[PDB]
Amino acid sequence: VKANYIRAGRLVRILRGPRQNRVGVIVDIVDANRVLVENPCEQKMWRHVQNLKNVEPLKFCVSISRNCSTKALKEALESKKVLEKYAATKSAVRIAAKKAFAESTDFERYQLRVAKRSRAYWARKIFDDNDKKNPVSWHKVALKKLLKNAKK
Amino acid sequence: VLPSRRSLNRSSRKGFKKHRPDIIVIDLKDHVLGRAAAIVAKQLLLGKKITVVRCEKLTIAGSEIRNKIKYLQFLRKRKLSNPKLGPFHHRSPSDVFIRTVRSMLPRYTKRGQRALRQLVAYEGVPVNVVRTGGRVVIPKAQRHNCYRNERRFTVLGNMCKHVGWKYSDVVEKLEAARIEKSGRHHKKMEKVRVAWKNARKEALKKMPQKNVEVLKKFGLA
Amino acid sequence: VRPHLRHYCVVGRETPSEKNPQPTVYKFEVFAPNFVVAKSRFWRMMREKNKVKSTHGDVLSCKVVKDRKLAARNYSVDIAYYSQRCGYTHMVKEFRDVCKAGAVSQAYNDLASRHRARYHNIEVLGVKSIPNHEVRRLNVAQFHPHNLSFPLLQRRVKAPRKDRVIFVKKNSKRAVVA
Amino acid sequence: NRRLRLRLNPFQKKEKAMAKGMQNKKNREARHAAKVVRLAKARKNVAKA
Amino acid sequence: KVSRKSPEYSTVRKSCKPGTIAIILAGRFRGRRAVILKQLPKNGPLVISGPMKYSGVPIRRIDSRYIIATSTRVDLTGVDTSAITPEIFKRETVSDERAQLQNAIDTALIQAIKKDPLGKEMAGYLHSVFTIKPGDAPHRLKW
Amino acid sequence: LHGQNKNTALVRIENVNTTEDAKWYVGKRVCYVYHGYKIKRCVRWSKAPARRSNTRAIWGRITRPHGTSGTVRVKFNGSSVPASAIGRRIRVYLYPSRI
RNA sequence: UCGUGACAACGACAAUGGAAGUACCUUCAUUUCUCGGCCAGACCCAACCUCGCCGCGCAAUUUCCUUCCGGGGCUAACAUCCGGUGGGUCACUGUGCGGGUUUCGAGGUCAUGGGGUGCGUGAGUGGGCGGAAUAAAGGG
RNA sequence: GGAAUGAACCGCUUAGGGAUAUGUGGCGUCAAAACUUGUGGGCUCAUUCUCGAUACGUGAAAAGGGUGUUGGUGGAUAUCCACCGGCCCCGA
RNA sequence: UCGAAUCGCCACUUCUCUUAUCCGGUGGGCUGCCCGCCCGGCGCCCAGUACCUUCAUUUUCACAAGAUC
Ligand SMILES: [Mg+2]
Ligand SMILES: [Mg+2]
Repeated sequence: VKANYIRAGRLVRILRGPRQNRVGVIVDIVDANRVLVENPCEQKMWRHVQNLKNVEPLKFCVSISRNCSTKALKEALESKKVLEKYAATKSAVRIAAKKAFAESTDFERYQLRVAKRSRAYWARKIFDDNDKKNPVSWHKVALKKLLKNAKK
Repeated sequence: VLPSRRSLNRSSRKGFKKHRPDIIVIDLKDHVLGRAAAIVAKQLLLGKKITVVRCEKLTIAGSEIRNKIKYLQFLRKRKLSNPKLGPFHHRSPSDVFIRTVRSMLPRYTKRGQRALRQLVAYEGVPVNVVRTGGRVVIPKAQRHNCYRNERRFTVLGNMCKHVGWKYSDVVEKLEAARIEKSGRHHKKMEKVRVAWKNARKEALKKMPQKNVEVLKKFGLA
Repeated sequence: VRPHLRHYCVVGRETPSEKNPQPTVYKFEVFAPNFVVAKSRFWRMMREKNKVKSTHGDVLSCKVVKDRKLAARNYSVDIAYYSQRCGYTHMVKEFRDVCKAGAVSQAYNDLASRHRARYHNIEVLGVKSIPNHEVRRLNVAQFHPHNLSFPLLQRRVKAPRKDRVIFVKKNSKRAVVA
Repeated sequence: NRRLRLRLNPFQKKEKAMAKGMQNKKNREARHAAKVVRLAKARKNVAKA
Repeated sequence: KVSRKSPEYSTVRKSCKPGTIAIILAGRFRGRRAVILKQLPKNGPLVISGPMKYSGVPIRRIDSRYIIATSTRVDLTGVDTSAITPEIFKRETVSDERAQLQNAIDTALIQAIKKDPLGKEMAGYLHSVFTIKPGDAPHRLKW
Repeated sequence: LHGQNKNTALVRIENVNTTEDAKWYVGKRVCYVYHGYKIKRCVRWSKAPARRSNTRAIWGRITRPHGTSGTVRVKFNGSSVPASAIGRRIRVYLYPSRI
């Protein structure tokens, strides 16, 4: 009941196959199962057929006509600059992060471990000083209750 | 399964306190009965220890009357000479699931009998498994991935109630108490969860800047 | 790329003799998986229409026809099939596709599903790219209007084969087994 | 097997050298361009007839 | 042009070069990092010595099939490694001349490491150990 | 369906699930670890007396992938692995390394 | 066929049998003890068998591509479609095939034989080992 | 070696053994193979001998019906009539 | 008495519901589009990102010769 509609100008992300995780624009609808996709500004991504089970619709949409030329599509993309807006989305960031880890060189993997350990160390220290006052953890709450047993 | 005195003396001599083997706990709510059993049977044969809970929420395709008639036809089969030797018709949902899994195993060999002994089935979530860790699901046997929305299905608990199961009300009362108890505790322990999230955000401002740049590049912070 | 039943054009004639020098040259269109099947269909039609058998004939050419560019179109296919109960049935169907070969491949799969007719009991009479405002089928003409849009519901999504799992945690994406 | 192939056919060395020249990058691009020109020119002249 | 009879002849994979950083896969030093120094005269084993004050691995021989050669390389032009010879291992509580050789090699190796722009990160990298955690897939990595 | 051949064994490895993944493990050494009931001879029985135990191991190697889902075929040197190992743990080492 | 002492274990598939291992015995046969006819691992040569990467021939690629005008159609257009006009010198989906020695990045053989260049009558045959030479004839 | 089971069906026909590849038949579990393959189309919902699902194997079924649903053909008018198929249902 | 096989753990996971569903929640403007607003973790070798310090002769693989119970 809440979904991004399939229409001319809607941006989609490919799920599987050779063009996995690429972004294209729907330029035409043939039937209930297939569409035509093109991305002028990216390598590969010429006009081709795609099954509707292999795409995911995004929030962004361009204002073009059905079966528009690759030129008019190009200016429409440039004017709206939706490609830049999609790149700044959280979901796009996660996909790029997953790729960078797959192409790491095992020395940057060590660097990532050092950075994650440094952040965890500082979080533990900050949490501890904020727990000495205003007890939150189980041991500080229990200690306060036990210190209340001071009638001896 | 209750330890004898011999086990108690041996553990005391060697200073052993507690031990928990590797066990996977599966929440079977809104899972297809046949597809869940087939996946569980293969994993048992590969040497896994599996405990399933909420067996009364398993689903079978078709109307309730169709599945009720199917069970009654099974109940009619018995050894005429001596029914106490004939096939046994268990009525609880957990017993129905165990029978289904047993039919997908080499049950007449020691290897098959050992695999069946590694499975424990429950109705609801008993008190001894509540605090054991996070439960898992099987995406290839989930209802929203298997049935078309317009078809009619049957909940196993409702089917068993009308063919002989006598503890449907008992299980319902126990489940209501567990949701209340767990919900209260999860509403508690939110101040600690918020405090931990705030500490991580307070970090990246005291930690070294070079390590912060690395985290940004890998999309972690 | 996807469709089977490529588009073939076969040109042949009868071997000249001293009763019939310079025989007529015929041209035939057929949709077949490969050219060996395409030539087999050509000689069947030549025998049942001109009394010329493959033993007394030659094949001059057998190539693949190139289609137009990629676009959404309406295709009209007039087709016939045989069954023992009813004999020969002739019909005209319409499909949405991007090429002639795709539309004919659709028709063959559609006839198998709806009438249980196999490949060798089917004859194709023609395929044409017809404009809008000339389609008599509502299920095809509903894709014509501009501003057409619809949502995707009841999706069955699957992970890439490299990342499929068996058991997964209930409140996260962390895999447990596999 | 290389020595058995040469033993059975002493022309193998020159046959393979032709294939390597066929695969060479500069020669194959010139051959592609020359073929297009030759075919196009004959098409225009035949039409003008 | 190198003949099989010549000592300089060798058939080892191109990733295993002097100055390469490798992960030990088997033995008492499994999971630790080290630096490849040279290869023995004939087609023999490699000689590895991760800076012993860094990883704890002394001068040793190792087979090329029991190390994973990473892409991190430290320039080794300064270190001569001429004293390394098959006779030191041939001889069958460490000895004085063995300790002196180890100290001389370690001093040159440490200076060469510090010469690299990422010298401090390299020193920490050599301290780290490698292990297979539950849920890891070494076949998907790049090294 | 006719029966089994005990000269080849099938091993399922965690997090492989693909033929291209199983090709990375061709030629790697594997072993099955179990225990007996009295101490017998072992490697370095004299040099390292701390190794003496009831523990035993049977070694083998990976030959080729099996199926399309990451299963591999293993041959255990010159003999079969005992059938009491069906469903138990198998160690897959990372040597000999091609990387 | 039966008794006894010691031992081996064993649910309920009637027992018996076949194949392949293993756990405990046996001390039966053979070999070795400063070299071993034992157990592993890696390396080299030949042979056979795989994988990566790079390519070619052929009017197969014109029932085609592009520009314009005239219909027609939709909404204000554009588009699907029909006639023509003028141009046509990163993938274009058929069919036959190649590539490591003045070298085109690897792997497997516990599924083969080696003396594993030692050597003295135990026959490295190699575009691959030696020693001469430098575009030698044969292609676009 | 396959069709669960079967003298005659399907494949193949046989000295003692390894490696490689196929035939018939298969790839949810039993049970090796799609850890439930496709980034392929349609059709079907079946209440007490319980919808259907490997030929030979009749080794389970007819005439006659259905405003169940999904396709065609020929006529009329800005939707109506007649006829013919597919799966399912009654006859059972 | 026992030499044994197993090799992630958490009092941030260890509550609930949905998939014709604001995929964290939640408003407005003119079908559908547009514009807003508020908010799993650690673990892999310095108890922490500084570059200080012990490792050997167990001298090239062998059940981790070490842990847990
Ligand atoms: Mg030479
Ligand atoms: Mg299987």
